[PDB]
Amino acid sequence: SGFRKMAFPSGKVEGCMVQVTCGTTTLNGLWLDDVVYCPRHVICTSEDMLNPNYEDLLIRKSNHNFLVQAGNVQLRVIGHSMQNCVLKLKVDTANPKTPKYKFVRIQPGQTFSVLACYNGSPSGVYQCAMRPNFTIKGSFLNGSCGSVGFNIDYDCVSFCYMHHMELPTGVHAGTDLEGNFYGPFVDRQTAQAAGTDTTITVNVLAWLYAAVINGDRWFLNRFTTTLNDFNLVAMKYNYEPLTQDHVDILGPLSAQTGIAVLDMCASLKELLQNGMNGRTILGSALLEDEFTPFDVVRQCSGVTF
Amino acid sequence: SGFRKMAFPSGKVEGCMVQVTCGTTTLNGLWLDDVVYCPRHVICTSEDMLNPNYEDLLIRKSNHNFLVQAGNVQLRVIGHSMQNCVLKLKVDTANPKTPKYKFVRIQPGQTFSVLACYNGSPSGVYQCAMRPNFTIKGSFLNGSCGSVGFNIDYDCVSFCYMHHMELPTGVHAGTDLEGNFYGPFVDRQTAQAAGTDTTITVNVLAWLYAAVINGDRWFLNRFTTTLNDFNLVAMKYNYEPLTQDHVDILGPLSAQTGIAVLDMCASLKELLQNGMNGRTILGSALLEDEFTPFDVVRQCSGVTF
Ligand SMILES: *CC(=O)N(c1ccc(C(C)(C)C)cc1)[C@@H](C(=O)NC(C)(C)C)c1cccnc1
Ligand SMILES: *CC(=O)N(c1ccc(C(C)(C)C)cc1)[C@@H](C(=O)NC(C)(C)C)c1cccnc1
Repeated sequence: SGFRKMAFPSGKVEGCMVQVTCGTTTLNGLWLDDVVYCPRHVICTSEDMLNPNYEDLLIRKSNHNFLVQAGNVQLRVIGHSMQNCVLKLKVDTANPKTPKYKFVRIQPGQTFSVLACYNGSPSGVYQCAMRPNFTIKGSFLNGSCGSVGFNIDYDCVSFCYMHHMELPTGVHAGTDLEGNFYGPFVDRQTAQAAGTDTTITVNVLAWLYAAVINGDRWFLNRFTTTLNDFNLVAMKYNYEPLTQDHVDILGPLSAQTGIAVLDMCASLKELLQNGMNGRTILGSALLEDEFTPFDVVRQCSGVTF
Repeated sequence: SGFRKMAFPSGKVEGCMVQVTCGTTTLNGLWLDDVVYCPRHVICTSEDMLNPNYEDLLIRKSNHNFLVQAGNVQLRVIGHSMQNCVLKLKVDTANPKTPKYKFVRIQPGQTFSVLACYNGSPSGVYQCAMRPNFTIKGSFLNGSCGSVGFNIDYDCVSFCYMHHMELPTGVHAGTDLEGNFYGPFVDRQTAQAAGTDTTITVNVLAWLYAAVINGDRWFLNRFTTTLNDFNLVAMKYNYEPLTQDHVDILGPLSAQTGIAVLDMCASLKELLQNGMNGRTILGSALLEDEFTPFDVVRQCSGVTF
């Protein structure tokens, strides 16, 4: 029993973290096979910070301007290329610790683990969700860019996030491993505000199922509702709309707890309309929305990797 | 910026997790050098649970009854011994991945990272505190016994916890790596009282400093207090008494933020007496006590390993 915010074991990603230094700027890169991936703003100077011409800065750089360090092993860069907002440094050595991996682009609401890193070295691991407004509420200091987010399915690491920047509000913005920003953000020091984030409804419901599984059941009521009536309530409380897909996704938890999804929707509706009355659910006084249905199952079922 | 419950990178521990099988029951072991550490109750069976005679049960076993698997590779057990509540299987082979390590017995209120494992395979990593009553509020299912908790200091893994059991109460009990239980618990299937818990005051204050460092400052008050006055309040709200030692441990945070320790206590006193009025501190509606002052500094300074 018990329910905690659990990250994937980070070993397979730790062996891929390197340090990338171009001129005065050092950040983290991802070493897979003979390629190092890192944010393109490594080639920026403090001058270009407000609006850099990335094509200009790049074409002028050559292979030896990039210092890549895997632990104490210096890698020799034998090629470089820019793909969207990431740099791909070709190195002379394939990473002997390269795991089975894929690059994926996650949807809002999906969770992943972040291995926060500085100067190529791992600092700690925690779980994040891609917020509906395409930011993440992470823990990133200066030099953390290039840290990555990932999921692990048995032996295969699915890289989904590379960290690039903090917004003025303290939230975090980044790309997939093809360099495409999540959300409308760009890699310059400009005026870019996240936008109103909403609550991931299907996740709150999964966590409510998790609560029931662990014996917290006070919030359960004698009411049901409809998807339409519930969506009216979710919209008033800045909750993502619930779809038939979300309902289908919640089947497994519904069949384990014997609690119909619409019945749990009626519970969540009462919790949104009346608040929590100073009670706690799974040790929290807020409705928690950073567990997917897969997370709840995996944590209540023991899936390993 | 930002602040999350952050675990140490788990890689060094991942290469140490093996599967130990003795007859019917299989659990997780810790393979360091040529020794595999696991809960001695792996030698129990169905009828032995309520009050096993471990000395007697161990006698009925010899080396070949203990199946150790490190991945698909089989380890040959060549010696076996009981140390308090842990079995020590001496094996044919030193773990080539053995990190630099120590065994330590931590103090209540200290934190560590847990690498939750099933069948010798890691499934996730999370941070938690040794409660004042020597339990931990973890996430552990059947077969998770043998999973370990640890801290890392640069390159040395300090193993401090091995998981043994869930109390019917839902919290978790285990031992140091010499097999001595934290708290009054015994490794038998019997009802066992954990005893009154307390909130870890110094950690709450450390987390309030973390909050200030991250821009949540609404709770900072126009008031002060005294150690004895604060402790009268702390004891009413089931908080650990604050000592000068705790004050001194808070010195660096107080120095960084410019807020005297006894002033932050005045802030904490009023949160305790009045609640949060539906405000959140670092995304929480409860006062968090699972961050040590060192945890905060490490996270807000980007310490690396
Ligand atoms: C990479 C990094 O850590 N940055 C960062 C530097 C430079 C940029 C641009 C503007 C694209 C050149 C973006 C990010 C840190 C930083 O220096 N500044 C801001 C606040 C992100 C603009 C940083 C600090 C904290 C968290 N993430 C990133
Ligand atoms: C090892 C394990 O996962 N146990 C467990 C088995 C056997 C024992 C004793 C009674 C000491 C032989 C202790 C723990 C799980 C379990 O089956 N039962 C209890 C309730 C913990 C006693 C278990 C399940 C969940 C979390 N931890 C352990």
